[PDB]
Amino acid sequence: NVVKTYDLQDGSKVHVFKDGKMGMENKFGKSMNMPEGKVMETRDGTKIIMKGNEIFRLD
Amino acid sequence: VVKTYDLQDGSKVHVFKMGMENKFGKSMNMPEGKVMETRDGTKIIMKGNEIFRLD
Ligand SMILES: [Cu+2]
Ligand SMILES: [Cu+2]
Ligand SMILES: [Cu+]
Repeated sequence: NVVKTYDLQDGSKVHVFKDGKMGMENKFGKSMNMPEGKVMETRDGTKIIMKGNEIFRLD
Repeated sequence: VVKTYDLQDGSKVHVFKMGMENKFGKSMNMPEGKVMETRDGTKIIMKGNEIFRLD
């Protein structure tokens, strides 16, 4: 049910699900609370930020 | 002006430096951390003087 996963530099992951929803886990894979309005760097060199329960990606 | 986002509320975002313009053409600061909808049916938000676009 995961359509996409952002692999973040600090070891955490954000899963985007088929249902529209979004989940985050730390480097150990335990669930995290998702920050809002906080820029997060991916391992493939992009930046994302979460807001209003949506993901925005650097332009 | 290198890039222009046309917004729903009638205003514009320019990247030249970055700034906004109301419907009347009056320039204004670029609102940080605030989501905005483009006439082309996408959403943007700016942070630390960078534009992020709905993924
Ligand atoms: Cu997982
Ligand atoms: Cu202009
Ligand atoms: Cu999130």
